[PDB]
Amino acid sequence: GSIPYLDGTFYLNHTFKKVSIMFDSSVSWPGNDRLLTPNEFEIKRSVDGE
Amino acid sequence: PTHDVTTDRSQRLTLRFVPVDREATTYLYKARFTLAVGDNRVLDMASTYF
Amino acid sequence: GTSDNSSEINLVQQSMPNRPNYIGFRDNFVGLMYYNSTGNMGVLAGQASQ
Repeated sequence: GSIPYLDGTFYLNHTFKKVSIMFDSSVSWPGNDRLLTPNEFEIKRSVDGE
Repeated sequence: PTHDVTTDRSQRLTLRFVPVDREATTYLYKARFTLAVGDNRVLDMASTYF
Repeated sequence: GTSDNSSEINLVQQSMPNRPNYIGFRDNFVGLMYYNSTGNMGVLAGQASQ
């Protein structure tokens, strides 16, 4: 069947939750306080969100 | 551009504001907030939403 | 026997006391207020900047 790797037919990017970036274990790259969540990127906050 | 486009200090990008006072009539809801545009930053009113 | 209606056999009846069971709050009230849970955290934001 179709190979998402090399023809651009991705369909599983809806199963990510949180992406965390750290430069040599320093403060996270996304910035100082650029995000509503304190120190990471939040996706698919599905379980519960106030 | 690199020189003077965006800050390097700590700043949020999205701010939530809880109502200072609220009035729930039988057919109304009167919520009153206090926008706080701190110094050295400008807010475009099109971004705000309830 | 099996039935509990009064009878000569049912006169023989030995009953140990119920097993003791204490109920009360936990120490230092643990578990009474949500802690270190991302679902419902709790805040101490300043009024102005929120």
